[PDB]
Amino acid sequence: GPNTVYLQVVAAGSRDSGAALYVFSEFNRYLFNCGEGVQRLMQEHKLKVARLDNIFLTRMHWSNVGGLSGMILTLKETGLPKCVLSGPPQLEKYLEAIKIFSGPLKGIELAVRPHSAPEYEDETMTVYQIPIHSEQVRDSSLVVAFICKLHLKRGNFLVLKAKEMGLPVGTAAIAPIIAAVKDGKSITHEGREILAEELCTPPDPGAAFVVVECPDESFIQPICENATFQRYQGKADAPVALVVHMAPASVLVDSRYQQWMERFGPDTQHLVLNENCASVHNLRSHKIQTQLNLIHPDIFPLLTVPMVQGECLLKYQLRPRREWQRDAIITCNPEEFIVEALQLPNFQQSVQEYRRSAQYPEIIFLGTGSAIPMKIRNVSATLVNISPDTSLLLDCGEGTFGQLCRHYGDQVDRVLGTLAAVFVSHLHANHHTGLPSILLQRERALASLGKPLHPLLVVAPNQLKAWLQQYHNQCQEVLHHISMIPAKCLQEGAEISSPAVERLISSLLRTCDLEEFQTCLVRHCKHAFGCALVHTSGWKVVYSGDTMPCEALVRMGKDATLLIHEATLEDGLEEEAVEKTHSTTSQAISVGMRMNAEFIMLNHFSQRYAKVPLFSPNFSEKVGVAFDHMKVCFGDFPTMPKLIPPLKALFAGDIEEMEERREKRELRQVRA
Amino acid sequence: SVKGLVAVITGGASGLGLATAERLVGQGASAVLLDLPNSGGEAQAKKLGNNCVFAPADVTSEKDVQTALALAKGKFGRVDVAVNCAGIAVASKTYNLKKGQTHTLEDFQRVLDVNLMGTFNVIRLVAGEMGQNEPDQGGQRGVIINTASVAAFEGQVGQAAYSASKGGIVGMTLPIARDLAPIGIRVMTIAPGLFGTPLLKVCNFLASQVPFPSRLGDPAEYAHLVQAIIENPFLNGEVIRLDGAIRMQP
Amino acid sequence: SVKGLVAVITGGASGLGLATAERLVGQGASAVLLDLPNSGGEAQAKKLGNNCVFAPADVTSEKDVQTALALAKGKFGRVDVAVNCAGIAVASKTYNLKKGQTHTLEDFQRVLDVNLMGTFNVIRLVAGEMGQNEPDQGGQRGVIINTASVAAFEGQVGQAAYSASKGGIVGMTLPIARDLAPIGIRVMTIAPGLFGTPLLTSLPEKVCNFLASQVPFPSRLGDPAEYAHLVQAIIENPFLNGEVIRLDGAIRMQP
Amino acid sequence: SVKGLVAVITGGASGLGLATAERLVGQGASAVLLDLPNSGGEAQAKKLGNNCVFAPADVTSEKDVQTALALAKGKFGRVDVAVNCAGIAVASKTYNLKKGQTHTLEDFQRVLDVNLMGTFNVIRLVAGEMGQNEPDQGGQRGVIINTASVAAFEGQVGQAAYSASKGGIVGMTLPIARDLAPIGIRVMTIAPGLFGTPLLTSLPEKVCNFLASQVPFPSRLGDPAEYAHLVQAIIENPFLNGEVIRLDGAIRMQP
Amino acid sequence: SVKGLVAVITGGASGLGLATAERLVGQGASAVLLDLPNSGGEAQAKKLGNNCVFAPADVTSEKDVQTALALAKGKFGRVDVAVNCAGIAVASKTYNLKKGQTHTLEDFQRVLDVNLMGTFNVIRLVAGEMGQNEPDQGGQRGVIINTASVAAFEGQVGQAAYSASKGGIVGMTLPIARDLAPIGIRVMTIAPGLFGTPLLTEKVCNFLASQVPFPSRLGDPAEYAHLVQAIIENPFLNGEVIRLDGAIRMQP
Amino acid sequence: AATREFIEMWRLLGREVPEHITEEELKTLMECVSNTAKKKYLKYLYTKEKVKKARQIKKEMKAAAKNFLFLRLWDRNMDIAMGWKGAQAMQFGQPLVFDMAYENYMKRKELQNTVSQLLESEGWNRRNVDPFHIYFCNLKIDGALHRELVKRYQEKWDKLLLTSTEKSHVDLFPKDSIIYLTADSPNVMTTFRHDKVYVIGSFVDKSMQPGTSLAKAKRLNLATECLPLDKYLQWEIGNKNLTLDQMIRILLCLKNNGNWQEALQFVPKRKHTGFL
RNA sequence: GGUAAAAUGGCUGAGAAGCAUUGGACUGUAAAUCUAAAGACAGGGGUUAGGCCUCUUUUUACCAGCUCCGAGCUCG
Ligand SMILES: [Zn+2]
Ligand SMILES: [Zn+2]
Repeated sequence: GPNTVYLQVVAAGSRDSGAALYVFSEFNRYLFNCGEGVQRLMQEHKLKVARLDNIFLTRMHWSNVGGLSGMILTLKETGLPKCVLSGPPQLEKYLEAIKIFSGPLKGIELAVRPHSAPEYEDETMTVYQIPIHSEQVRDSSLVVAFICKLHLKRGNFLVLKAKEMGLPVGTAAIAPIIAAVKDGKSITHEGREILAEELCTPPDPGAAFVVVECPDESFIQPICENATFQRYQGKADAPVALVVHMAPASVLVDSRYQQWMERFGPDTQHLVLNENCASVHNLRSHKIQTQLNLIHPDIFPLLTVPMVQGECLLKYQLRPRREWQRDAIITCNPEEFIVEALQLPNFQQSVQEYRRSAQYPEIIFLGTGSAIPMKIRNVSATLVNISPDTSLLLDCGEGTFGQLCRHYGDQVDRVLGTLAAVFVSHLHANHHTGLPSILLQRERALASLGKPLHPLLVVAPNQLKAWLQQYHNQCQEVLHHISMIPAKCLQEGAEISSPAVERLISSLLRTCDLEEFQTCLVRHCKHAFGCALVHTSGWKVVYSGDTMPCEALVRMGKDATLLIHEATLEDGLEEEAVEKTHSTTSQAISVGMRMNAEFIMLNHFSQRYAKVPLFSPNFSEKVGVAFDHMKVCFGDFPTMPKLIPPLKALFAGDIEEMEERREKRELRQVRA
Repeated sequence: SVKGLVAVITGGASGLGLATAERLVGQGASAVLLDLPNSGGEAQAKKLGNNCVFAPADVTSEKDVQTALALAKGKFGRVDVAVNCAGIAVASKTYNLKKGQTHTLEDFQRVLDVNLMGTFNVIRLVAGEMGQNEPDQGGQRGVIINTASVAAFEGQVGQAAYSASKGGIVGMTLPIARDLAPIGIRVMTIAPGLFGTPLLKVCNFLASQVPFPSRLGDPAEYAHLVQAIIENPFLNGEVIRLDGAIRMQP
Repeated sequence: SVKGLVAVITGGASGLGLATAERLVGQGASAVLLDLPNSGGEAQAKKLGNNCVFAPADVTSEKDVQTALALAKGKFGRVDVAVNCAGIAVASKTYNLKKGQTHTLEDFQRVLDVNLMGTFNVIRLVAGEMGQNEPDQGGQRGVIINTASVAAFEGQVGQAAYSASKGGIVGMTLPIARDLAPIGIRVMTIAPGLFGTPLLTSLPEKVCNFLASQVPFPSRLGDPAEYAHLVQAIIENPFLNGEVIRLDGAIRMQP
Repeated sequence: SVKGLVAVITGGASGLGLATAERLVGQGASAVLLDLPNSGGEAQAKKLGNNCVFAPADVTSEKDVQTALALAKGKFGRVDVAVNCAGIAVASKTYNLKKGQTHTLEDFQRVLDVNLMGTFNVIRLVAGEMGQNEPDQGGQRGVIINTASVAAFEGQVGQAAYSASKGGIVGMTLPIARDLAPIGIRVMTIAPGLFGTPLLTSLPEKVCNFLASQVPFPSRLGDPAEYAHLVQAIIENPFLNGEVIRLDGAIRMQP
Repeated sequence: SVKGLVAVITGGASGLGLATAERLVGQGASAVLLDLPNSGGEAQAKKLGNNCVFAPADVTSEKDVQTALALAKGKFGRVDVAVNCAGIAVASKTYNLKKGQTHTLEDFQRVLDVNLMGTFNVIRLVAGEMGQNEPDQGGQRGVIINTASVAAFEGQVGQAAYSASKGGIVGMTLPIARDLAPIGIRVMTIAPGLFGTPLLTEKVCNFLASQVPFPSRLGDPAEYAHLVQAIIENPFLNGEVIRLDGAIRMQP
Repeated sequence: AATREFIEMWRLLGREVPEHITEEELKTLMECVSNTAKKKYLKYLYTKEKVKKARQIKKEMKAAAKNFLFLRLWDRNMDIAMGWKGAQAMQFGQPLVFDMAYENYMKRKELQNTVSQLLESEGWNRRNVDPFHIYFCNLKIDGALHRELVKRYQEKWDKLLLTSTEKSHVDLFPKDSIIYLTADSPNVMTTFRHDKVYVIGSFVDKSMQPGTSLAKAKRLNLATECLPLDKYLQWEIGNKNLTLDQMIRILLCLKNNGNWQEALQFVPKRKHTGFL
C-alpha cells in the first residue's frame, strides 16, 4: 500500500473557477469535477497529469465537464494509453458529441464506469458511486456522490526487537517473520511471541473520505434519506476522516443538512467550496496585470457545526497522519509585485519618460492564446463594446467567462445583459468550447438582474449546430438560449436561405445598431470565416481569426478603422506557417498595410511565445500588440506606439532568453 | 647538410667572416654579408655570385640591423644561420707607472660597444626572424655561432679591453642557449687563436709559439669548424678553442 | 695584518660592500664608502665611526670617481685596498616567442655600463693613486678585489645581460693582473653565489627558501659576513693573484 | 678527407666505438676494432666488410695492445687515427652514513685501471707506431682522440670513481698534446653527455624519458651517429688541438 | 676559530704538510702527522710539542691509514680537519721519437697510486671517523682539504703522469662535496703553483721564480698554511679549486 | 548517543552502515536533521570502511612475492628538476588565476572535492614542460578553503611554487588582460592567447546554480569566454561544466601549440560521442 | 512554455575493481616498494525490506488534432 495520501483543492468553488479536487497517491492519481479552466490552474501550480488514471465527475453539467475536452487532448499528448471516466451514464453520449468538432482521437483510449457498473478498486483506494435523484437519454436530476475508502495498511516490524528475539538477524529468516508480523501473526518457535502485537507496529485501518455535491435545495432530502450514507455515518466502521461539500451557502444553512453533517461524528472534518472563497487563482495573471497597470491605468485596468472554507492549494493528509496541512496556500500581495517591477533595471526610467510626455467603441482582449491555455495568456477571445447598453463577443474560447469575471468583478452580471451577439470563426477547439459557459451564466445574470430571457444571436458555421444539438438532446438543455445564424448567409454574395434567417439578421443589426455585417471565407481550414462590422457612426472593425494572407479579406475590409489579425508565428518559420495554415508577423503587417487600415492589432500568438512577441523594425505607429485584459479605445491609437519602450523594459530578460534560444536554433540549423 | 640554407654573417667582407661566406656559398648555401659600407663588401658579394647579397649595416645600431634583416628576408625568405665574426681590437695597458699613462675610458667603451654590445644586438634581433621558421623534423629552428678570442681565458699585457668584451661573450653563451632552448635555437661560441686575418718579426715569432701546427691560423680552417657545428645537431652551449694548444704569455 | 690599511669600497652603503666595511673598520683599518648619494651612505659612515668616510660618487662617471679618490687621499693620505662590490642586475629573456617580446638594448647597455664599465673605470683610476705608494718590503703596493657573480660561468634563463657583464670581469681579471704585476698590484675576483643581499631578498619568499635549499652545504643563503672574511684572507695572503674564487657553496645553477 | 686513412678504435665492438667505425669505413677509411674477445667484435668486423679487422686485446695489458698494433700494421701498413671509446662505469657513494657503507677501494681501482690507465697505455703505444709515418705536407703525422664524459666537470652523487678517471683524461690531454707537438701528432678529447649508448638505453623507460627531457635542446638522448660525425670533423680540421669539446647539448648535471 | 681543533695531515713531515702543521699547532690546534716512517716525522712531532703526534702510515695501504686514524682517535678523541699534502712527482715524456724512448707504464701507475689513489683512500676513511662527530651549531662536521698542482689545468712537457693524477683530484672534488653534503663535510682543493718545497728545490729555480708575474719569487709554504686556515674558518667555502700560483701560466 | 542503538541494530541488519564510529563524526551525524542525510552520511562511512579494509588485503598478497652508471635516487631528482622548472615559471611563466571567491556557495562535501581537484590540478601543472604561474586569488586566511589546503599539504604548503594572496585578480593584473572562463559566457574561445590572463573559478557546484561565475565576472566588467566544446565534439549527456584538473590540462595542451582536436582529449568520453 | 529519456566532479567500469592523485623515504638497480591522506554514482526530500514516490536543476530527442450520411464545389 501507499505510504502517503492527501487531497488538494485546485479550485475553491469560486464563480469564475468552479470546484475541483486532486487525490494524490504514490500508485495512483485522481481528479474530481474537471470544469472550465481546471487545466490552466493545474498547469500553473505544477500538478502532474502523467498518471491520471481516473477522472470522477459528480454531475452531468457543464460546470463539471467544461474542461474535459482540454484534459483529454492533453493526457493524449502526454502519451497515456487509457483513461477511465466515472460518473453519470450520459458520458458515453457526451464523448460522441465531442467528436463532432474534434477528431476521432484514436490515440488515447476512453472508458466509462457509470454508477450502475460494479464497484472499482485500485492498488490504493476503493471507490463507491452513490447515485442521487432529486425530487420531482437526458436526465437533469441525477447527481453522483463518491465515497472513497483506502486500503488497510500493515504495520512495520519493530526492528529493535532484534535484541530480544532468537531469530538470526541479517539473514533470510526475516522473510517468514515479515510475512507473519506484518499480517498480525508471529512465529513463537523463535522465542515466545505468539502475536505481532509484541514486535510489530499496529496496522493502520483504512480512513475514508466522502465527496458530496448538492447543487440545490431539491437534493437535500434524497441525501438525508440515503440508506448507504447511514452505513458509514451512523456507525464506528472507520469514521469518515473528511467530507468535502460543494453546495451553495443557502443549502448549508438548512437545518436538515446541518443535522446530516453532524451525524457523521465529532472527529469528522468538513471542507466547503461554496463560492464564498476569497483566494486568487491566477497569481501570474494578477502579477502581470498589476505590473502593466503601473504604466497606464486605463489601458491596463486592475483585476478583482465546525467547517473549513476551501482555498487554493489547501491540502489534507490521510495516509501518514490526518492533519490540515496548509503549507502551499497562495498569498496575493500587490505591494511585492510593484516592488519587483520597480526594481527592474530599465522599467523605472522607461515609464518615467513616457509619463512626462503627457468614449465608444472600446475593445477588451480577454484572451490572446492560439492552442493551449498558458500561465499568462488564455485562449482566443475578444469583447467589443459598441454602446454602453450593447456588446458583441468576437470569439468564445474555453474559460472565456472566467477571464471576463476576473476583469469586471461584480459587474459581470450587468455586462452579460449587454451581450447582444457572439461570433464564432471556424470550428477548431479552444475557439468555441467556452460558449456553453457563457450561455448558462447569461441566463443566471438575466435572472438575477430581472430581465426577459431572449435568445442570443450566434454567427457560426453550420457544423456547430450538430455539436450543440447532440449536447442539448443527450446531456443538458442549451439550445433554448440561442438563435444561431449560419455564417454563409452573411456573405457578400450570399442569398436569403429562409425568411426566419432574414428576420434574425435584421434583429442582429437592430440590436447591435450596426449598419451592416459581412463575412468572408479565409484560407485556414474548411469553412473558416472572417467578419466585419460597420456602425452608423462610420467606423469599421475587421476581425480575421485563424487564417493565412488572403485577398477576399483585404477586398471586404477595405478602409477599416481597426484591424485584428492572426500573428501566430514570426518570419523564421514561414514554411511551418504555410504547412499549419497560419500567418506570420510580417505577413499580417503586409496584409493590413495593403488593406489600408487606420490601425493594426495582432493576437492568437503561438505557445512558442511566452510573454511578448518580436518587435520588428516594421512596427510602425499603426501596428500594435495585444495582452490579456487590456482595454483599447479609438483615442488610444497614438499612445500605443509610445508604450513600446516600457513593454521592452518590463520584458527585457525573457525577450533576451527568446532571442538566445532562436540564435541557438539558427546555429544548430547552420551546423546541421 | 648545408644545402639550401640561408646564413647571415656579420663582418663578412673580410677576415674570418669572408672565409665562412666563401665556403657556405660554395657548398650551395646562401649568405648575406653584414658589414659597414666603407669595407667595400659589395665587391665580395658580386664575386661570390647571385647567392651572396651585401647588406650595409652597423651592428651597434638597432635600426641598421633591422633594415638588413628585412633585406635578407625579402631576398631569400628565411634565416637559418647567424655568424658573428665582426669585432675590433685595441692594445693599451691599464696603467703605465713609468710613462704616467692611464687607459682611456672612451677606448674601453668603444671596444665593448662593438664586440659585446654589437654581438648581443644582432643575436636578439635575428632570433625574432629566426623564430618564425617552421621547426625542422629534428626540432631545430636554426644555429647561432659567436666568435670570442682566446683572450677571454688568457689575456696579454694591454689586452684588458679586448679580454673583457670577449669574456662577456663566453659567459653569456650559456644563458642565451638556455633562453632559446624551448624555441629550438642552438647557440655556440668559437675561440680562434692566432689567425691570418688582417687584424693580426712578431708574426714569425707568434707562429713559432704555436705547438702544432707551428703556423698562423688559416681562415679556411675556421670556416670548416663553422660548417661542422651547423651539421652536428647535438652541439650546444660550448666554447671551442680553435687555437692549436697555444697558451698565451704576458 | 690589515691594521692601519686604507680601503676604498664601491657600493659600500648596503649589501656586500657594507659587510666588508664593517669588518675592516672593526679590525682597525680605515674605509671609504663610494656609492650613489641616494643610498644614504652617510648614515652608515657615521655609524662605523671616524675611520669611515662617505664619498658620494658614481662609478660610471670618471669625474665622480676622481673627486672621491681625492677626498680619500686628503682624509687618509694613501689607498691600499680597492673592493668593487657595486653592481645592478636585470632579468629578461633574450627572446620570448610565445609573448613576442625581445630584450631591449637599453637594458643590456645599462647593466653593462654599471657592472663592467663601472668596474674598469674604478680600477684604472685607483691604480694611479695606488701607484704612488711606497713599495712594501714584500714588494706589494696594494690589493684590488673585484666581484663577479657565478652567472659568469652558469647563467640562468633571462640572465643574459647579467652574465655578459660578470663574464667580462672574470675574463679581464688576468690581463689586469699581468698589467699591474711590474708595479706590484694584486688583482683578484670573488664569485659569490646566492647571498642574503637586498638584491636577492627582493624575490618572493617561497623562492628564497627553495634557492637556499638547493645549496648542497650549507643549505642556506649566503651570509655577507662570510664574504667579508674571504676579502680579509685575500688581503693578508701575498701569493693570491689572478684567480676567480667561487664563494657559492658547491651550488650548480639550473635553467 | 678521411679516404684511405687507417684508424684504430678501442672498444669499437659496441657503443660509441662502433658508431665511429661504421662512419669511417663507410667514408672509405679502414678501421681496426680493439675490444675484449668476449664482446663478439668479430661479428661486427665481418659485417663492416674487408676494411674492418677485429683485434682481440685488453687496454689494461701492455702485451695485448702491442700484439693488436702489430696486427694492424701487418694488415694495413700504417696507423693514422687512434680513438679511445673504451671504458667502464660504476655507481657508488663515497660514504653512506645512514647505511654505514663505505666505497670499496677495489671498485675505485678497477675503474681507474680501465678508463684512465688503459687510455694512457694505448696512447703511449700507438704513438710509437704513429711516429714512423712519413709527415704529411701539412706536417701532420696523425690524430689521437680521447673520450671523457662530462662527469669530469660536473659529477653526480655516487659518480666519484667515474669523475676521477674522466677528470684525469681532461687534465692530461694538454701535456700529451705538448709532448707530441714536435713529432706532429694532434691530441683531442670529446666530452659526450647523455648518449643513447647500449648501457643507457637499458634503464627503465620512465628513467630514459626523464634524463632525455632534462637536455635543453634537443630534448632527447644522444645519438652515437652524431658522435661519429664530430670525430670525423676533428680529423679533417688541422687546427684542432688540445681542447675538450662537450658533446652534451648544454645540459648541466644536478646532484 | 681553529682553537681546539684536531687535524690529520698526510705527508706532514716535510714540504707543505709541515708548514700547515706548524701554523695550526701554533694557533692552538692539535695535529697528527701521517707520512712514511723513513721521512723521520717523529723528530718534527717532538719539535712541535705535545699537541703533535707522528703516525707512521702509508696512504696507498688501507690498513696503515686505519691504524693511524685509530691512534689519532685514541690520542685526541675526534678528527675535524683532513689535509692531503702527500704526493710524488715524475718527469718523463710520453714518447721521444729521436731517442726512441716510451713512457714506462710502471712509472705512470706508481704516480697514480700515490697522488690520486692515495688521496681517495684517505678521504673515504677519515670521513667514517669524521661522521661520528656531533654536528656543530652551524651544521658542519669537519673540513677536508686536498692539494692538486696547477698541472691539472696546464701541464708541461713530460708532466703527463703528474697532470693525470692531479687532474683527477680536481675533477673528483665536486662529486665528493655533493656526496658528503648531507652529513655536513666540506671538501676543498688548493692548486699551489711553484713553491719552495724540497720537491722543487739552481739556474732553473731563478728562472722559474722570475716567470711568476707577482710576486716574482717562489712560493712560500707559510703562505700555503695561511690559505688552509682561511678555508677552515670560512663556512661557505665548498667545492672549489683555488690556484695559489701567483697568476703564472705555465709554458711547454 | 541514542545513535548507538539506532546503528548497532542496523549493523545487525547490515543496512549499509559503518562497522565502527568515532566521536567527531558521531557529533556530525546528530548534526544531520534529515534521516536521508543521516542515511547518506552512514553510507558514506560504510563505504569508507569497506574500501579501507579491501585495500589492506592487497598488502598481504604483495607480501607473498656489476657496472652501473647511476644510483636509484630518481624520485629525488625528478622532484628537484620540477622544482627548478617551477622556480623559473614563477618569474617568466604565464599567470593563471584560481578564484577562491566561491567559498560561500559550497557545502562541506563540495569544499573537500574542490581541494582534491586543486591538489590534482597543481600536480599536473608541475609535471608539464612549460608550467603556468598559478595564482590563488581571494584566498582568505584561516578560511575554510585555506584551513583544508594547509591540512592536506602539511609542511609542503609553505614550499609550493605558487603565489597565494588575499587580494583579487583585478588588483594584480590590468583589467584588459583578464579573461574569466565560464560555461555560460556568450563569447566562444577561438584560440589560446599568450598575452592574456585566464581565471578559473575554484568551484564544484554539484547542486547546480548556473551563472554564479558569470555573475561574478560581469560584476567587475571582465571579459568572458567559453571553450568551443560543441563546435569540435558532438555532446550527448552531461553538463558542460568541467573539473579543474580537466580545464588546466586543456589549457596546458593549448599553451604548448596543440590543436583543439588534441586539447579536448581530456573531456570525459562519457559526454562526447566523438569529434566532428 | 510543455512532452519523454538520462545525470559517476579525476577516468573507466562493475554494481565489487582497476588506471589515477597528495605528503614523506638519499632506494645498490623489482622504488615494479613501504607508509600517511583523500574514496558520497546531479542536488533535495521522504519513506524503504531492498527499492521505489516526489520536488528542483542540467543534457538530449519532441511540440496543430474538421466529425458525420447521401447527393459524388453546395444541402441540411
Ligand atoms: Zn485558433
Ligand atoms: Zn484554427
